[PDB]
Amino acid sequence: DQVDVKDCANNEIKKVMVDGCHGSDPCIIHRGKPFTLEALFDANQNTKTAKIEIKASLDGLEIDVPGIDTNACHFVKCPLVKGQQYDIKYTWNVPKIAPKSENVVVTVKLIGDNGVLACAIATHGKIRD
Repeated sequence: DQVDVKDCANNEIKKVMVDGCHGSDPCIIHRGKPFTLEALFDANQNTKTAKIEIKASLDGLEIDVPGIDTNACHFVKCPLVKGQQYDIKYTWNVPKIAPKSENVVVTVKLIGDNGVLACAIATHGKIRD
């Protein structure tokens, strides 16, 4: 299933779904399931450059993206422009993790040179429900 995250790509994403978490509202998530927020997109701009701003903190899966890739190329391709397809993502091998995480923050965004290619924000979140 998917959620109601505040996606913000150009306007052509092919699929945006998180396995448990809830979008829009304070993404509450579940424990015991592989929570994996998704948000594919199809390069529709025109720039061989690629940036990024992903930042997801999980209960034992603190995924962060501090200027890691040189240009959003460590995960996908670097040149997005309107001649490439994507399939980024962010899974989470989920054991049990108990209820409520020490804290959560799901953010994201892909930026080329014409306009933010993709984007998705959950705004905080509290595992449990």
